[PDB]
Amino acid sequence: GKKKVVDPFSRKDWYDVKAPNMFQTRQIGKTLVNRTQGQRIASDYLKGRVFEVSLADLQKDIDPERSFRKFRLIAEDVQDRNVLCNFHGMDLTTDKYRSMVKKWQTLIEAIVEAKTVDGYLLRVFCIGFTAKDQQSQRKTCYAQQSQVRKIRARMTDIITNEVSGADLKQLVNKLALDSIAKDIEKSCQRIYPLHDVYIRKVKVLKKPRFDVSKLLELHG
Amino acid sequence: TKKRRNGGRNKHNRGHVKPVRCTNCARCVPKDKAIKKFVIRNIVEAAAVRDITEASIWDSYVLPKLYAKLHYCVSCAIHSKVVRNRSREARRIRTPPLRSFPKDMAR
Amino acid sequence: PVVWARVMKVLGRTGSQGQCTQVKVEFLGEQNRQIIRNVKGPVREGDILTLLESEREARRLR
Amino acid sequence: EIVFGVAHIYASFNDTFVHVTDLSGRETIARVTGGMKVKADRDEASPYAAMLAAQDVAEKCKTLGITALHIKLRATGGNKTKTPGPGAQSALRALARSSMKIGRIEDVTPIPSDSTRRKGGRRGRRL
Amino acid sequence: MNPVEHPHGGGNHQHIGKASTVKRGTSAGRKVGLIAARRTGRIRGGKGDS
RNA sequence: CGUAAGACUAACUUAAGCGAAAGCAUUUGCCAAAGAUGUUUUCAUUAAUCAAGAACGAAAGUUAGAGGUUCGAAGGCGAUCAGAUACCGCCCUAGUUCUAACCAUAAACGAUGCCAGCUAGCAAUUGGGUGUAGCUACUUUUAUGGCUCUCUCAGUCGCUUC
Repeated sequence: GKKKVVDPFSRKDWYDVKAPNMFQTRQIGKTLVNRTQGQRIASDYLKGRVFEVSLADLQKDIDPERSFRKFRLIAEDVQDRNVLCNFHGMDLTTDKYRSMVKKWQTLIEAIVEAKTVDGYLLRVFCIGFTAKDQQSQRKTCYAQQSQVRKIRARMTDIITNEVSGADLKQLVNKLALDSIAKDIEKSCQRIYPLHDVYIRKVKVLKKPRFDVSKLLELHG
Repeated sequence: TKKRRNGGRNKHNRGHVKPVRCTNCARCVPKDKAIKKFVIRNIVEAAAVRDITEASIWDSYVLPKLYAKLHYCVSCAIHSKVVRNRSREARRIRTPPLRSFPKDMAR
Repeated sequence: PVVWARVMKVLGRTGSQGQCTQVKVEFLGEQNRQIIRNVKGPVREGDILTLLESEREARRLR
Repeated sequence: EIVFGVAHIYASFNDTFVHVTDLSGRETIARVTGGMKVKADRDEASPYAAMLAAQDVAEKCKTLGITALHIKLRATGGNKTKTPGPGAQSALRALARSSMKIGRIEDVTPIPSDSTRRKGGRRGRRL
Repeated sequence: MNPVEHPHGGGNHQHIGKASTVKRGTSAGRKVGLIAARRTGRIRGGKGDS
């Protein structure tokens, strides 16, 4: 017994999404939700919103050179017309991952799991390559498949020292610097001279609790 | 008679090797007996690019590229003219030529 | 509508001989945005046509 | 002054879905695809149907007033063609010429880590 | 059996004579054969429910 | 945005590698085995090849369970066509999947049996060894790692003509 008349956008209120105290700027963009009712509350048709946004759009480089690093935010709470959009992961753009795979080199992966001091059980994807040291006219520079398993050992122990690392206010600030990618690089060059290391994916498969006492210093 | 010393390609020290699927044909032809095209393409033709860089808010926004690999049936790559009917002395040439142009197949 | 259209080059008779000799049309307000049309009709340099649609590009130049 | 949409161009063969949404994609504006404009079953692929039915969305996103937006090209590859069709970015020159501020262009077709089995059967598409 | 002792019993030739799928609330001593059967025949298909 | 299920392991992927052959690709652990290189180790002809006989043997097919997404012979429809039990298009069944058995065939091909000696160029690479203060990452240079050319084994590819 609804029978909406005409222009259902007329009953739709615009809500501007926000950002936490993680790095920088607050407002990111606006979304639009239906009007509140006793069956269709606007405050709970809205916390299942995952919001997709880059990082160089949010670290505010006017010349965006970190523009290959999307990281999603999950809308979590509705407050003061502007939803809060807590952290949901750290992806990476399609045409940066797909643009680094030219054959003649070695892809090494490390799909690792660890959780912080607070139980955001996140899964990290350390992706590297091998680099032809110049003066070599060979076209391959391929690894030794136990050289691969020795650095894949080394990529899984440092980032599981970083992740158990005073929950995301430290951790996303590390990948906003790529501070693991400058220490996953200089450590493994005792094993092999490694190419561009891209962390490429973070899922946040588990979320501990809502509990806004831990959100007010994170958003305020 | 044996028309090629390769036969298809690369079947040495394997016995038998995995097949992939054709693109236009959707066959099931070997991975090594396959016309492969690692196609890199600009998304926006590079002739309507000035229409898009007008609307770019940022530093003219250098454009991403399209990446794919075109596994081809042999009878459906001759048909789409990736390869054609070489001469019996030109049959033997593999690496030449690149040697054509600037970036092809985009256009 | 009567949107201006000056020419740059006349080509081979594509369109499988409708003598559809294509062209790279130049406009007035700019000199760089201007781009291909595939016209019908014999063209000398300096044909100041006026075209309806400035959105068709017909990207099969030969 | 930056409000953002997402165009979601599903640039398939024999259709084109110019279906802009809000930023999270749960809320859709102006569902216009290339099929709802011409009806002859075989010019739905054409770049002219992607020409007019892309800036056909550009008026109806100005009913709510979203200046800037993002693009998401889709191919439609799963176990399938994995590259956008004919009327792919003719629906991109349609948008930027129609007074829009377009910065983000991304190929968000996803690609499998290997396909289940595709249609056709080992010698597929004879004739 | 004989037509006294069963719905299916009875004929000269030995047959059910009427449908063996009966309604749910058909209420004994009629509820014989297939009790409220959603479908019959051999399954040619995969309907494990997982 | 999800939850769930079964499959398949892309791109990296090569004129690379392993394996008796059929075959083999997500990490990680554990298990047993293999070539090769190295070796002023050990034994001392133990080796070569093979009727009969044994072990393995793609796919399909068969049994008996567990599964049952995708695909899909058969079947059922729609076109095309003079005809169309076909090609093309739709839902699909046996099958593909896993287990425990059977079967023993493939263009199972390099249409080329195995061990052995000889006979040539040229370039690449897989693996191991050894001189390059050749470079080179930095605990300080060194120890290593990466490559560089220079050798060297077993080769495998490639091309040129006896």
